[PDB]
Amino acid sequence: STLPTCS
Amino acid sequence: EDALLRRLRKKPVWVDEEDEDEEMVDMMNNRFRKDMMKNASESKLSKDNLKKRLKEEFQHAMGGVPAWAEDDLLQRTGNFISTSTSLPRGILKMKNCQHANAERPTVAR
Amino acid sequence: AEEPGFLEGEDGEDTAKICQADIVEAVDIASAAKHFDLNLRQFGPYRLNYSRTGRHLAFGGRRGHVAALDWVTKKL
Amino acid sequence: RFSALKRRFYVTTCVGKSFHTYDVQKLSLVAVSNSVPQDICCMAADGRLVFAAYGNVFSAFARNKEIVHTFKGHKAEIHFLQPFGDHIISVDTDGILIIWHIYSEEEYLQLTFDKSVFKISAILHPSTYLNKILLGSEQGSLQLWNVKSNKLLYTFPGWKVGVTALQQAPAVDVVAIGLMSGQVIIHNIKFNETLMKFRQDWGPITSISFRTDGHPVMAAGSPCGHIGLWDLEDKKLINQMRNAHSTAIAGLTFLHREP
Amino acid sequence: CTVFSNFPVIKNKNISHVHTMDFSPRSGYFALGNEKGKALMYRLHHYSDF
Amino acid sequence: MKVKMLSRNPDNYVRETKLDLQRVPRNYDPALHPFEVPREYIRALNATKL
Amino acid sequence: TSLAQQLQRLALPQSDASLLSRDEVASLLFDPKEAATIDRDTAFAIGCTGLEELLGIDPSFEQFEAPLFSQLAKTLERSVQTKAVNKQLDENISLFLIHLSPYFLLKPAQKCLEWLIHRFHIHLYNQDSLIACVLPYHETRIFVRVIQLLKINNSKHRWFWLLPVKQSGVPLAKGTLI
RNA sequence: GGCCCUUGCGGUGCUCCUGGAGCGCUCCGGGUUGCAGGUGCCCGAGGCCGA
Repeated sequence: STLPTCS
Repeated sequence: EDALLRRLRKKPVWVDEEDEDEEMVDMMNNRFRKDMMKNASESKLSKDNLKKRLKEEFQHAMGGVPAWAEDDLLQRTGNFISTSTSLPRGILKMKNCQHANAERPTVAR
Repeated sequence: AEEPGFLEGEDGEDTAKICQADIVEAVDIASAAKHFDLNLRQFGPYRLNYSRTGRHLAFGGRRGHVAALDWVTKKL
Repeated sequence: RFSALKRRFYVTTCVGKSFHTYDVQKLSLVAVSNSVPQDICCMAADGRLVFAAYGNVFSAFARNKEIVHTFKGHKAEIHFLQPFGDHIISVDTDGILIIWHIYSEEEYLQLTFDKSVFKISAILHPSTYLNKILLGSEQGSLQLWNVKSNKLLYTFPGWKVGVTALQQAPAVDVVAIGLMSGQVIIHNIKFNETLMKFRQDWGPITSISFRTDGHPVMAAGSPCGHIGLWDLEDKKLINQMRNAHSTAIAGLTFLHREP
Repeated sequence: CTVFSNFPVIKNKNISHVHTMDFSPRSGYFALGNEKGKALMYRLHHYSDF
Repeated sequence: MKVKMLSRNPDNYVRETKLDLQRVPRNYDPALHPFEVPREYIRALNATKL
Repeated sequence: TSLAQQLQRLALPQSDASLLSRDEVASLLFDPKEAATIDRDTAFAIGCTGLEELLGIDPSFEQFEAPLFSQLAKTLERSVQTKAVNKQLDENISLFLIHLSPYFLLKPAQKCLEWLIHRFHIHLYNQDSLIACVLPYHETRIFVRVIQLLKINNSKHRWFWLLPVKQSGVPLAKGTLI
């Protein structure tokens, strides 16, 4: 995973 | 060792743009990737370097690559033996039932 | 006639993270047999002493286990 | 579940309104979780935390005992849970798929799928794939997706039976697909070729696992409680395990690098 | 022309002396009478009709 | 990685036959043979006593 | 005694005691007391003579001249080389035993097997291949000797049911095999 | 009482959670570790015997 934390 | 051994002897259907684009992702400050560094310069590597690092960690964890990765009754599940119409020999299947003269008990022959 | 062993990484690998499982696979069957893990947790922590001649090993347990063994061959 | 700081395996089983954790070395109880008001419907684990779902709300358990994070916002029961790094994927019965950030509890992204066209029955995130999840349907179609870009990469026509199980094969690009007819299809998702097909005449394939200790062995579960061992190398049945459980098989897994 | 090896269970000790045996018309049942006034009956599972 | 560990050939270090005598490699390294002054003094003193 | 069981399970053929001492020697042809007084050159001579005799009978043995019956094979000792070399040696020895199996009743085959046992210790490293080679001749006494070379004392061993023919020195009966 | 390929009969090989006695793991955090005074311990064999 490499999704950003918020938005 | 290798010398002694010798003597003895397409295209993917889909593409993802963000994986194509050359962005660089921090192995530092990320717990799951901090265990995956090799040298101190690899604090933050690009997309292509991520791909080969992840794959080799997968293969080393799996222990390598399986060989299989690169009419008949044992490609289905079923039985082999069935009952015969004639009476089988050797062993007789029997179950005792209630006495014939159960309702009328007697002591004579 | 003999030469000391050596261990170097390649392409910037750090020797700290190289584990024992990797070494055993890349070393001959003779030295691979010398790595073993005896698991005796019933008795206490152990203190081990090798003989001056490296062939023998003796150890003692905190709860009172005493044993001496040849460790090259697995004989007690 | 593998653990950090302790080089051991732990297996978590649901028990009514709680769950129990046992070490696989000796099957000894190590923790008993706190109760939740409703019966748990789905469970997930990602090493650090244990996720449990009850009704339309699901919570995260820390130290295997006590809840630290709860996630509301669904109007239907949760049927699938997939931990994705620091984010969690929850799929509802009506067809809503939402990714939540665990710690901040905010709503990252939401997707809906038409119930008549595409009802999700299996979820899988293939290994070594960046931000990619594979979704199967009862209809029989498969869709590969990217969470970050929020786009459809590809659609697999699949088979008309419908997908009931998904598993990552011990390879970079190979998956094992279970079907309701009793057929397991081992497929390569990158170039779309079917390596092999196996068929069990026991009903839908509940779960599939792969042996990774150096022997190419595959096990697939059946609702009768039977287990079939298939030889991957020679494309044949090794042997069948009969009445492993009296009831239906819930989940079967080969331990990593173990027989 | 070989004898079944499992019929007479000598441990049970119920048969004792035998005087009469008979078979059902479709061989479903086997009957036996002894000296003690007990007409034993057994069923043969191979035959499913009386 | 490149690895090597010291691996003696047993046939070099072990005699071949019951008839043969044991082979003794010698190393003259001073680190292996310490105490050269006190060790030799005792041998000299023992020589005079003999 | 748990330490004893752990040590017994940890034992390996590579760390064998007879590897480090010459009090006892395993030999198909000689008594151990007599077999402990033979040099490597004599065993190599016997093996080469056996192979030369076998070459006249069957030509296809010539491919075994280089890997197993040469100077390189004489100097070779399996313990020092890696697992890959040992696997290659196991493959070559298995092929040679498959080729030897028909002629096992002849003396030259026994001489070649003697050389292989003396140099490579196939009785410790290649038990399965040797048993496969000798199995169709289980009524003969040379089969009894080949079994007697092995150590199958442990009751958990794969070949433990072959223990009586080792202890009593009699051929295996066909009924037990069936 | 029930047993129907049986036995008033016997044997084996693995599994079955240390009270203190496999501690330490959601997140957060660990970095600049920032010579008082001690003299111990051990050293007894004789039979209101039994065989």
